[PDB]
Amino acid sequence: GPKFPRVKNWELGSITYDTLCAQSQQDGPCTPRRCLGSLVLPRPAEQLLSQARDFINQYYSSIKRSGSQAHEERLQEVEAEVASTGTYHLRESELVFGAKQAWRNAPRCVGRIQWGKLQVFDARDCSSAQEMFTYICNHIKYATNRGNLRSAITVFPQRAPGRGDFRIWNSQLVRYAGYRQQDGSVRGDPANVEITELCIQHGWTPGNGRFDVLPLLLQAPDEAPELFVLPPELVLEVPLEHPTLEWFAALGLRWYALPAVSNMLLEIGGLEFSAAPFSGWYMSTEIGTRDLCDPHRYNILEDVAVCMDLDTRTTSSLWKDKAAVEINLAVLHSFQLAKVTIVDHHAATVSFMKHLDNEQKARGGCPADWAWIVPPISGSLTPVFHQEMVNYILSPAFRYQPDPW
Amino acid sequence: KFPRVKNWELGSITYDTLCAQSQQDGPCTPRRCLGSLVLPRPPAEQLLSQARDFINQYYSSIKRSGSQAHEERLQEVEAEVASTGTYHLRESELVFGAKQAWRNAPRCVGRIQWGKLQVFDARDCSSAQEMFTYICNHIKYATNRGNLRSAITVFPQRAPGRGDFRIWNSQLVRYAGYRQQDGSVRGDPANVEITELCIQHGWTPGNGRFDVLPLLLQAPDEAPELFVLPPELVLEVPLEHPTLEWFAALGLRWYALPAVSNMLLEIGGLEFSAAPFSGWYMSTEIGTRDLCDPHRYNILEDVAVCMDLDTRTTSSLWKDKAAVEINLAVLHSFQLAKVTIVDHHAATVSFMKHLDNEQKARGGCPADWAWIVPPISGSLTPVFHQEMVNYILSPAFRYQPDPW
Ligand code: HEM
Ligand code: HEM
Ligand SMILES: Cc1cc(N)nc(CCc2cncc(CCc3cc(C)nc(N)c3)c2)c1
Ligand SMILES: Cc1cc(N)nc(CCc2cncc(CCc3cc(C)nc(N)c3)c2)c1
Ligand SMILES: C[C@H](O)[C@H](O)[C@H]1CNc2nc(N)[nH]c(=O)c2N1
Ligand SMILES: C[C@H](O)[C@H](O)[C@H]1CNc2nc(N)[nH]c(=O)c2N1
Ligand SMILES: [Zn+2]
Repeated sequence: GPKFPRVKNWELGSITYDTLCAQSQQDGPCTPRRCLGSLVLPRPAEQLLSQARDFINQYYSSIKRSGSQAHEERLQEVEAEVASTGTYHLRESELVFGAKQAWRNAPRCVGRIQWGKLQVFDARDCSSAQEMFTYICNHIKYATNRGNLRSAITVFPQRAPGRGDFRIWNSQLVRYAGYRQQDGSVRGDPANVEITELCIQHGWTPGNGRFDVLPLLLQAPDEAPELFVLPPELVLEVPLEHPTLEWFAALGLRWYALPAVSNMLLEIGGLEFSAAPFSGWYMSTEIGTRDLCDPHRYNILEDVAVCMDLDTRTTSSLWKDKAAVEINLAVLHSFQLAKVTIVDHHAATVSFMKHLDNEQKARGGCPADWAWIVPPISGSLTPVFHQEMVNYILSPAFRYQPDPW
Repeated sequence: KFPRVKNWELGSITYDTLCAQSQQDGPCTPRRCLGSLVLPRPPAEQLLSQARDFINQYYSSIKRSGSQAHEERLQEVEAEVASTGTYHLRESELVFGAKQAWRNAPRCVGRIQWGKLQVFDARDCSSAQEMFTYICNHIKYATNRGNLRSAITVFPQRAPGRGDFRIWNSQLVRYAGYRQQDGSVRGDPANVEITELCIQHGWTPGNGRFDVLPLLLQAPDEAPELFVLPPELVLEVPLEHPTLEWFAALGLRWYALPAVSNMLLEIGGLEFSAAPFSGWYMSTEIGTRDLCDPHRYNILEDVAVCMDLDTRTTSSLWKDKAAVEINLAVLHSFQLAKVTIVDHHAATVSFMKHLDNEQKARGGCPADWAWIVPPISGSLTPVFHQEMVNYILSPAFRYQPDPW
């Protein structure tokens, strides 16, 4: 009967309708002719104002003051600001709300049961690259909390008309260098070849390891980016070992504790925050499956399977599956032993199912990208595999933005 | 306009131009994507144009596009629709249509085999009885003593004046599921409803976890009839593990032949409501979904306990360990019984080759990422990293409502 997407869980036979998708003001890549849902990158005053009015309504709804004189006065204040300057500015509590709502709105994130618990650092007074460094360092210390990780975001000044952006050039606050070798191969993380190359061009003295922590390249408006080395005591790392396979420790593998995205745009009511790094804690499959096993990343699957003495000559020995499970167990075990927050793909997906149910009650649906929510190993072993999902763009949002170079 | 399609492992890019040939809307809109939904929510002129398009596709395929044989076949079809409201396919067109429907099937990872398909014309079938004989010959043929051969059997098309020929079973071979006094199911929990129907239409039911179901076959406007498949026609494979001796003692088994029998085959406007097809299993179907899904045989915990794993916490990854052993047991057992099977690494590698063949041949390949990517070890296969466009081309297989 309902004129909204029916959504089914094929494990439990249960049914919901997504009414929240009606709140979407922005088109994705799909059409009735063809589905483009698996694509990683989907291809003035009037416009800003309507987006602003909409965000302010969302704000006043959330504090249950919708229709009030405080609501109408804020609306009038927002338009009067746009009337004289072309832009406007958020109140502190509006920014806190917008930031949380952007995380809550992110279809690709499985960790959203935590959305209401986000420390928002307001860094809109920041006026130099040096100050950005200070702010970022404070973020890392706060977020890392000696292993007891805490979600946080730091928000730098918003994009301004005819004035350069605040930009963090790194895609993450903590990433390993990738050194292009004389024989075409790569030492370190092949994902990070360009940023490593760019850091060196900008005066970094590079190391020669597989796990060299990259420095930050930070850009303040209309200035060239400046280079900043993170003090090693600030960057918590976990040496990797396996609970039963004694040789795994001898591989000298390690990963950083803090996953912190530094290259996304945070959009709130039309306003664009080009520098706004955020951090959580890892799901173990991100490190153990993607980072360590992708053929275009550290690519350690064969090495590990050779040590495990598997038949790597034939696919049907399932050497890849076996090695990947051990690497994942080793990631989980090492983080546990070191007392660094981590969550396995089972607990995370179970917690995402709970989140789905909370959002069904609270908002009548939850935008979710199936291909990204299902983990890269043991897919159908998790409850999210059997759960249908509707994907749409709500604002506030994190958006991908082109590399600044 | 034309979507850019990228492989994120290799950095390679293609453009899908095939998608402009779609005549049938899918479930997505610019406002929201519904591509993860399993099942989302004719007058002369309209059949005539699907008919012409299909005949055009066929003469193009044999490089006689524009010949007199092509002209006269278009005239035949028009003449037949214009007087009867419908028409009939020549066997050769049927053969071409069946293969093309498989080619066009976005959820199928086995499409590298698309050109190699045995097609049995069963359109001269007039009774549940005759249906049974055809199904039995299909099975004998497809099974081929473990050396599996892809096959389809096509029963008489839908006609406006009457009910459909239908196979009630969703697959030709499936295991009974008996709902038990204490709320649990013996056998396959996915087959409870179809098992109950078989009993209501007079089957004496077994009581094991692996009792092969009888077929319920329906000729137009007649009650469905029951037929037991002769035990010797149903090749089954007992499951053992290469290294774990106690696995054999789980008493696990599975049948060789995956044969879909509830799907509708659409060719050139015509609809074939009963058109069962089969190939061979990819091991993750049995090892992961059939045995490990919690609403199926759900054996994960039993296996994990046999392996003496810590079941008390998710972080020991006991589910992932056991699943892999279960999948390995399936591959080993099929190889030992000399029954055709393919693992998900081999299958996805061959699907990648298929995408490249179709790019050159047709300028695209419709594909449903969520179905192509295996249910375990997704990103360890190359399809994970491949962007895919999904859309409906005809000829096509379609879902249809259960006949009851
Ligand atoms: C608390 C623990 C958290 C967990 C376990 C988690 C988990 C994940 C995972 C597994 C992904 C996909 C990663 C990939 O495959 O590359 C992801 C993506 C994402 N996460 Fe979360 N996250 C957490 C916290 C956060 C926070 C605090 C934010 C923002 C405030 C956030 C926002 C996002 C966004 C925007 C994406 C998509 C990014 C992109 O498309 O590149 N997450 N998250
Ligand atoms: C030759 C060996 C074949 C292999 C290894 C194979 C593999 C697969 C797999 C793994 C699936 C998804 C199954 C699931 O998750 O339920 C599938 C679906 C499908 N296959 Fe293939 N297949 C083969 C042959 C065929 C043939 C001969 C046809 C038709 C002539 C066909 C048509 C289809 C269709 C229409 C689907 C979608 C089924 C649905 O929506 O329920 N396949 N195949
Ligand atoms: C806060 C947070 C927590 C967590 N557990 N994981 C993440 C993911 C970080 C991450 C790491 N590596 C890669 C990506 C994807 C980057 C990315 C790349 C492209 C091309 N498009 C996008 N939309 C996104 C994200 C973030
Ligand atoms: C020809 C062929 C070869 C092969 N290896 N596997 C198959 C899979 C058969 C198969 C088994 N169990 C379940 C399904 C899906 C059934 C199914 C169920 C529903 C509700 N909607 C759908 N679209 C499909 C298909 C077919
Ligand atoms: C082509 C495909 O969309 C792409 O590889 C996606 C699939 N799902 C993913 N899911 C997550 N969480 N992270 C990813 O990087 C990807 N990659
Ligand atoms: C909800 C989700 O789309 C559904 O569980 C799909 C996911 N991918 C699948 N892929 C295959 N091959 N077979 C399936 O049954 C499913 N199930
Ligand atoms: Zn879509």
